[PDB]
Amino acid sequence: ALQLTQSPSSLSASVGDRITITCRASQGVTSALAWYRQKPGSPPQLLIYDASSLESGVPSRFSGSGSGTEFTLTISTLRPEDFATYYCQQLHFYPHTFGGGTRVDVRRTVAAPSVFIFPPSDEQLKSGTASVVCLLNNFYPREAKVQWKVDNALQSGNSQESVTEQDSKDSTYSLSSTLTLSKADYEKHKVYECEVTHQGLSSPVTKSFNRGEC
Amino acid sequence: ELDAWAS
Amino acid sequence: RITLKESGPPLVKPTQTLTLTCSFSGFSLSDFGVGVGWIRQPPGKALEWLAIIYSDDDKRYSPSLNTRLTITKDTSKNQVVLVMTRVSPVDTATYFCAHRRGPTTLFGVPIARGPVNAMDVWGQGITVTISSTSTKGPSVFPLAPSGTAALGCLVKDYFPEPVTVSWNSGALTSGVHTFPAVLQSSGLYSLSSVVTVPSSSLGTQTYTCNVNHKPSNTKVDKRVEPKSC
Repeated sequence: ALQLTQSPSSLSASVGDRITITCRASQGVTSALAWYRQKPGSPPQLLIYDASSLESGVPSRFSGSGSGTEFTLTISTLRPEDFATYYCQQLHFYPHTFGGGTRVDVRRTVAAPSVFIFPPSDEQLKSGTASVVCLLNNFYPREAKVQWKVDNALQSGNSQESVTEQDSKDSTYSLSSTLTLSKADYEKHKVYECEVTHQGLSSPVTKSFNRGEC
Repeated sequence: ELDAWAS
Repeated sequence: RITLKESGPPLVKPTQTLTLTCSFSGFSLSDFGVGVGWIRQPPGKALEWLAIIYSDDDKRYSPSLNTRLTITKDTSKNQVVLVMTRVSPVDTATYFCAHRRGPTTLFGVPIARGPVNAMDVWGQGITVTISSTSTKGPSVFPLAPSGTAALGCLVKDYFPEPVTVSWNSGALTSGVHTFPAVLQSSGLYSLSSVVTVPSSSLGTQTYTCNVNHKPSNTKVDKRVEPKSC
């Protein structure tokens, strides 16, 4: 169906900056487009309707323009409450559609993650399951990629990860990834590796250990 | 199709 | 002053039918061109449009979910209901209902359709989790390794949310990171809580994670230390 692509998906900014976010529709939607700001733990709030109209009670620093296939939302002077996620919505065609959102967070200096790998505890192994976790601590920007490897085989579909909200002190993020295997499979392999890619690392950092090695 | 208010 | 609020069951099992109610005030659904729509948001994901219903009772649905959705309005109770059938884990999300303005009118004549281009007022959203799981306390396992050293606790296989985690009965807060839980395919949640400390204090200070899962009356204190005695 019709597609709405927001750009950029993620954006670093500081209080006082002027930012603009774009939304492009795969087909013309005339001016039937709205912008919303969503703070964590709250519902989206309408900022701009009908492409450029300023919603009542919305601060003047917000404005939007464009028509057809290109739209932009701009915040003239960013304030602390603008750090949040923004969405555009098209209402010209059914079904109505939202964009993938664009995250706006507090900018700070690039910082590579400190990486740590944890083997499964013998306590867990006795219950029949093995969880291997990888920690990426205090890094920035948010985008990071974790790649699990077992005896050099790239793992796929057996890990899950979570990211903390931006730290209000150092403005960094932390990420936890858990590779889950049954005890039998765990025991049939030797080298468990967590490979990490991040803008702050000139090259991928790899942390690993050999099972049973003591 | 078109939205309720389209055209 | 328009306000909307979603109500429904916080937990539902796969294959079952989910019925969500949007109760609103400050507007009438029988007012001209007005509409009420439903939008969902899976944890950490983007907003997804579900359906909308108007005053004249015209209904529209997401093509992707069309067969499992029904939306109706009860004008007299100021409510709009959304029924989703055969739910599955992928339907776990926060569901929001929202108001859609009708065209501006002048002495009964619509003169501006501009305000219809948005969902202007939203409900707070209702969180719905879809799992077959029953209440179950977590299993806590140590996380070690170990100048910056890291240690933690893996709070695995519990249901439902939430679970609280603190360190050293609340005395340790610096360098602590309790990650949001992830819902496993098994239907149980799992989360890690770690802490970063100077590689020196490990030999001196002790680290204990205090885990509390009220739903099942499970409290655990697990002292974590660099392995090998």
